[PDB]
Amino acid sequence: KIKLLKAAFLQYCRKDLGHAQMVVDELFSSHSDLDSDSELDRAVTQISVDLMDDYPASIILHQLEDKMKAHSFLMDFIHQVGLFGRLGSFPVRLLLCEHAEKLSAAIVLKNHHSRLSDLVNTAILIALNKREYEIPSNLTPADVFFREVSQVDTICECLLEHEEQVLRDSIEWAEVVINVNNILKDMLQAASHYRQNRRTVIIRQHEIVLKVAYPQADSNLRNIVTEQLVALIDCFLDGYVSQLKSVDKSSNRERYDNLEMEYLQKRSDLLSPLLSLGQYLWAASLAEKYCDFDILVQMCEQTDNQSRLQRYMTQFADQNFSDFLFRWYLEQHGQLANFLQAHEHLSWLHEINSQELEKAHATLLGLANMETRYFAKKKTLLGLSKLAALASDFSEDMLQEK
Amino acid sequence: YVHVVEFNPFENGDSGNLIAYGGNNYVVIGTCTFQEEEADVEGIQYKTLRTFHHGVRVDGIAWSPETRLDSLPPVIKFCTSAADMKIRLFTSDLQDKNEYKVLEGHTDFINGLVFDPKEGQEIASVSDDHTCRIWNLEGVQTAHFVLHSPGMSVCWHPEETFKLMVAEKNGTIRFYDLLAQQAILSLESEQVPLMSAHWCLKNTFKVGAVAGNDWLIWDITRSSYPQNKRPVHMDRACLFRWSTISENLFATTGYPGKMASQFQIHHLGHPQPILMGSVAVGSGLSWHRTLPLCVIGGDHKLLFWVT
Amino acid sequence: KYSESAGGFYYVESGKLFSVTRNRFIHWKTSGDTLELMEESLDNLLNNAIRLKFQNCSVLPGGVYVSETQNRVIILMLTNQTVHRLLLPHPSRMYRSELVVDFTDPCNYQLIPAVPGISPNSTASTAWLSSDGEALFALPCASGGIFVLKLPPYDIPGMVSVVELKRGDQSPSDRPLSLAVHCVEHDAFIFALCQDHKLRMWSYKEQMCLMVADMLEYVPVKKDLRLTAGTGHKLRLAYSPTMGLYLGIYMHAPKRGQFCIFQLVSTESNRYSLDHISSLFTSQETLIDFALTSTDIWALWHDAENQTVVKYINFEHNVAGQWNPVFMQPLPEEEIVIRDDQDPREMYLQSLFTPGQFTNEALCKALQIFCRGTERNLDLSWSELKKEVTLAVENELQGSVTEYEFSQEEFRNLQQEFWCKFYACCLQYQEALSHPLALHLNPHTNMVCLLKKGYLSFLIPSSLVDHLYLLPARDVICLIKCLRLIEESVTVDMSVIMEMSCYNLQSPEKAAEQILEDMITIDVENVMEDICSKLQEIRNPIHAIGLLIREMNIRMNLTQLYGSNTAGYIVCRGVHKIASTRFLICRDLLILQQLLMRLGDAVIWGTGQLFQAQQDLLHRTAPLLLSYYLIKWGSECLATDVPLDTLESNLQHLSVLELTDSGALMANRFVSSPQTIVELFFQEKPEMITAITSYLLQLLWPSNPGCLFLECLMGNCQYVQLQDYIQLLHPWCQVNVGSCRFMLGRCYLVTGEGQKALECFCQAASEVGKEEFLDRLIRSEDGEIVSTPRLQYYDKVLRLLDVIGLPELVIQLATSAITEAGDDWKSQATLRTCIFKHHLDLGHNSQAYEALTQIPDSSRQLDCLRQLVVVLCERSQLQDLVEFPYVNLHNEVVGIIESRARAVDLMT
Repeated sequence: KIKLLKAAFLQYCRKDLGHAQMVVDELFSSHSDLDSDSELDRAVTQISVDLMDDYPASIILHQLEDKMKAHSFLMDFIHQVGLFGRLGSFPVRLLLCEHAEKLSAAIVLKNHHSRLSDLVNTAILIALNKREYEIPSNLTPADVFFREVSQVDTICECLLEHEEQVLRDSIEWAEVVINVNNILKDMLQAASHYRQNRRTVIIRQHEIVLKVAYPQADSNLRNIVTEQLVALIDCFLDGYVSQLKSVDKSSNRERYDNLEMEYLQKRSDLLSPLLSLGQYLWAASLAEKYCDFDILVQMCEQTDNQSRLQRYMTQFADQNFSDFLFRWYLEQHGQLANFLQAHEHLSWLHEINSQELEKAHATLLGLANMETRYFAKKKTLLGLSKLAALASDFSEDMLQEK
Repeated sequence: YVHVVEFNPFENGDSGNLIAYGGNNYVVIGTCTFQEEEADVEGIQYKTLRTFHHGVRVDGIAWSPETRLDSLPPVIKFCTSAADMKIRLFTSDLQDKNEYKVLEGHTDFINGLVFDPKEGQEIASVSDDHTCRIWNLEGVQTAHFVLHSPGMSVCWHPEETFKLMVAEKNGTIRFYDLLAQQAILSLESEQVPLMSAHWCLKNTFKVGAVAGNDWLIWDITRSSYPQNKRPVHMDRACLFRWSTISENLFATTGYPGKMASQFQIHHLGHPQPILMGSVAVGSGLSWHRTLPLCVIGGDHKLLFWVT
Repeated sequence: KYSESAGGFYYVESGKLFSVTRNRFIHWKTSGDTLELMEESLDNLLNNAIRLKFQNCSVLPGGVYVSETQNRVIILMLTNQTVHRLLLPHPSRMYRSELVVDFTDPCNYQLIPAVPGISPNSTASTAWLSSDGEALFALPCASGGIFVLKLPPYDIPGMVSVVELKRGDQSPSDRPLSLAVHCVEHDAFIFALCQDHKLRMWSYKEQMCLMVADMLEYVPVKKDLRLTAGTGHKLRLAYSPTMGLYLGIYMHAPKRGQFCIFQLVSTESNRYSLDHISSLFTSQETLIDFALTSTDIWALWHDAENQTVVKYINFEHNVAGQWNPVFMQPLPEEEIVIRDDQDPREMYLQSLFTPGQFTNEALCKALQIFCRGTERNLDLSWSELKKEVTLAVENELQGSVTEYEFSQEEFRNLQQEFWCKFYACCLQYQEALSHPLALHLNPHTNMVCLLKKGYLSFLIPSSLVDHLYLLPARDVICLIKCLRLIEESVTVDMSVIMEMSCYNLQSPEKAAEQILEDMITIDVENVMEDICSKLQEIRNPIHAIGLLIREMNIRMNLTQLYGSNTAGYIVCRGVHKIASTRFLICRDLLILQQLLMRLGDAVIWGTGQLFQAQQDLLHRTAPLLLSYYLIKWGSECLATDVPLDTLESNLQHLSVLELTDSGALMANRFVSSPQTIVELFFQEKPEMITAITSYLLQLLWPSNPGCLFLECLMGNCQYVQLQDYIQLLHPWCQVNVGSCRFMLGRCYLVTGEGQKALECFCQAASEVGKEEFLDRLIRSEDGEIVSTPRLQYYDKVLRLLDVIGLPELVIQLATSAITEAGDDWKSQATLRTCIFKHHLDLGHNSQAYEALTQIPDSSRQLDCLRQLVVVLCERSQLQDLVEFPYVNLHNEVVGIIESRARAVDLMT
């Protein structure tokens, strides 16, 4: 209730100077509590989340640095006493502290690069949610916006999309769409770089990836090369986040894991189709970031004349040839693609080219046995099988049997 | 609600491409045809045939095995649920309503309904008034039967008209019969509320999900195999088993903090697989008869993704 | 190891009270392998169980090693010849908080005299016999020595100088059997009885015997030519009690059984040091303990067959404590398999959890039934205990099969046999562990408290229902007894059917002539004529029954409040028992009324009771049915799940909300999925007066309060927790209450069922509201200077759908509200504007141009038309908005063109 939150928050302020008074409050609370992992464990997590969210919401840089410095000291005092668990994530609202730290790290990076468009976007996002106070404080929202970083990131795409309609896109107008993408990438990288030292968010990235692809068809080569890096860096982070979210739940409930796998595979195939018309250097980076979706790599290594790429991507993997053959059978460079696809039915030529007389003879015999609607074709297949068996250097008994 | 005619394409084999979508007005009907387009993306397109009229909100949908298709005419017989706490079961042809549905006998709000086909028209409903209605329409008028048992999701067993299943709101799964009354009664997780308890496609198992992502399987053909796993998120719309794989089930969800809903595919032995993941809330979902396409009904449209 | 795990060697219960501010501080303690202590006062809400581990349990002489001073918490024990001294604050610091940290020295064990096997072992400890109870402590050896240890504290907290002071004799005949302690005019006056039948009064100042009295009680008396040597020696127990300023003593006198009542008044003067003006009473002997209180002497007895017998002797020259005790009634050998409660383990669990007497016995039985894995007390929480027991019982009974099927007949028999074996084991494990020990009274609460062995109980007088259910101008007695005897002879299936029929008669009731046709399925023959012949030979019957029922509506006098744990649990148990008794009485009355006026589905057999012969019983059956429903709801409600812990003053203090180990550990008030009954007792001697009296008056009242108490209780419980049981409580309640529909809608919306919540809110939107649940709709309906039936709710739903993000549902609601306009008032423009806004926000079809041209042709509302045109132009509809504007008027089109042409911002 309200008595536990007012008591747990008072002991954290006095723990920075002493330790004997804060250790007596946890031992008595652990004995007075019900000590149950059903409903009693959710009461401590709800108070901890409220105490952690209040520290981040209280000199714009100094105020943001003080909250980030005070939030890190609260995690050590709770871990030294314990507070040995109390996990209450579930849906929407241990992961709460990480999310709060990521939000505090992403909110501090946006304040250092304050510009004319960023301030206008922040004001438009603050005015669209609620009303601001008329008594000075022209910021207009810092403590109330740092705790909810998902609202500022989702509303940033609406401000740039409104100005792009009246921009007549033209040279100087293309920099405004790249400045927001660079800021978004820098804010997303800060939340991912801080974790290693321990529906609304994906829509803003999916819309940005689609809007950045339309502006590359009427811009300079340098601008198109610079705008494609932010989209690739965002896609590599989104794929990593999806893999981390999917690898955190398994064993039981296989239906959810099977449903999420299809959604994760469909999102990677759509982004690889839009990037195939531009530079081919992003495919290797995407494959190194996310070790999945080999159909895109197999198509990139087949559409061009890079014969060594298919072998390099197969010798440094795990069971890549079996997947490449299955992808080729289900679909210079043209000759290599035809030889890779020739595995079933018409495989005698491939077996003869790959030095396999016995395999070619077996394939010809199988084709002649399966065929039953062309006497000329059945005779030609039998003749080819006989020629392959005569040319093969096998045993005398096998040759006589053939 | 959105549910395809899985029984018509199995126990009969006629109207397999029919898909009912009950909304606030009435219930629309769709057709799933296999056109060209692309075989790697989706080789099954959805075509809106006709839409019937009623005037009341339909909370559920359950087709029977008496549906046929002759030339352009199509006789259907599905059991829905009116908004006035009732379980209607009319039989219209194509788009015109040839018969009405006099549903009266539910004391509280209904929760689930089903329809079977043995000697005429057997329908089993379940309300919140601790009563399990069993309407049977034979040749001599009809026969009403009520039993003091709480239900939430009643479903008949496959290839067994004399057996049925009923899942209570407190976590009790009773398997009653039409002659020996109740026979067995199971119980899953009693600490949280239950969702549903439907059988598998092999007509020999009974999978029961809960509201707190607590699923339990009890296959009788696997020498009494009692598996129990847990999903990723909570399943508000229970779960839907596959028509070919008995160890596979799909359960939708809805994260309100990220404004994105995902449908994880639960499987015994496999890992967490989320093939479906839209940015909107899903009202219902149903698998096709080919075990490859998923007809997920949203709040304003209906998608058809193929895995 | 199962029978020697729990039991307890003795039981001690202290309790001091100040004569300045009336400070109450009561606490209970238990013995056994570890020193346990729990807070069980009656004043101070949040408590916790304390368990102090020892080295050798409680090695002493027998029932000693149990002393407590007036301060909290000063305790003194003696285990393995080692006197201990625990000083901590278990009343408003350690026990009041949930912390388990202590930065002070509480334990301070010391050895005053040489207490050993070959030297002088103690036999009776009495720390309150000296002056300072928190410093000095007297002890009595078996050889007649009365030692003391005055441990006065110095300047530093912890160190103390113990003053060794002993006064031994030289013979074994001066050994004290039981010493007493009392304070008279702020002076320590100890009174002990030696083994040589000599009552010696010792003082704490001079440390010597001040008075001495001789008592001849050792000569060989003969009764009916039978020489009996009076050498009766009891094991510990108590032979001297106290109340305030005087003390009492009694002698068993061999095997006579007459006891005594020698209450000696010890005045503090210089001419009468000891005076006794009392002989002996005719009551039984106190083999356990005896607590005297002014004129009432509460005695406790215990036999050799683990059977206790409490009896009160109030010396008031009028009436004493006449009370009869009940034995063990086995009610688990009857099989039942009807409707309502199906399955097999659920009914057994519900029958076992309806008792509320065994705690560790069930856990011990479950651990012993599951071999190869018997651990310790690792259960902790009681929420998963039932699931673990069910999983252990389901994995032990193998189901026999046959020919591709499952033999249910053998499985049911095996389950019944397992349940019977578990019940027998639970009854055998609790019969040898639940027995009396001692009894102590408190001066602050002034209530007769009892202390057993692991089961804290209390003594209360017999009420009206308890005296009427015992089957023991003066009528309405024989008929009620016959009705109760006829109702008690029914089977379990008939009772289950009656309960299932009464549970479904809450909302859609049908109280008519249908109970006689349903209660006649018990194959009754010669049982109805005998009742009819007795009912037909009575003059005034209904008029007497109504007067007897009115004299019984309970009414309270001076209402009070409380706030504890054990007292609250006892009050809840008493309220549940009273509700069960009331439900049984109502069922018996209904059965009697159905058997008397059964008619028989005939006109000639029914016209005899409707020919103006009596005064009917419509309102008599309606209040009886309401009371029966309330009693059934109270019996269905358990006793945990409280609400708030706001202890104010009189008739305002609430009970403890939590006071448990965790959320899943049902220790006092934690389980909320199957309880919700403690809040009604907390929001409304103190089980005798007036916590139970207020609850009884609130449950018996109907038209005086104006509303149902169940709806108010549900609304008060929904504000805290118990969200899982709220959906089950709202579905079985009446629909006649105004707040019941709102509570049901809130429970349906908080659980996820949006359709049920919408259906419940749409059916109540045409009447009144539920504060913020319909204040906006009420304001919107009042702003139109009218009262819409189905238009205001539709407009509110459309506004809520448009303000969220929907477009088709809001447009449909606006169209429905515009079509259903039965008011025909001047405020019809609000619906038209909403419909136009919905059509402009959605679009899709070309029907949006019809409303814009109609709203602008009736009045001067061009702003809505301009907004709709702007929305249609911004929604990418250049090829559709040009053709839709030609079908409207010319003036409106010209105005729209003039409003759209005024654009000072040119973009792409």
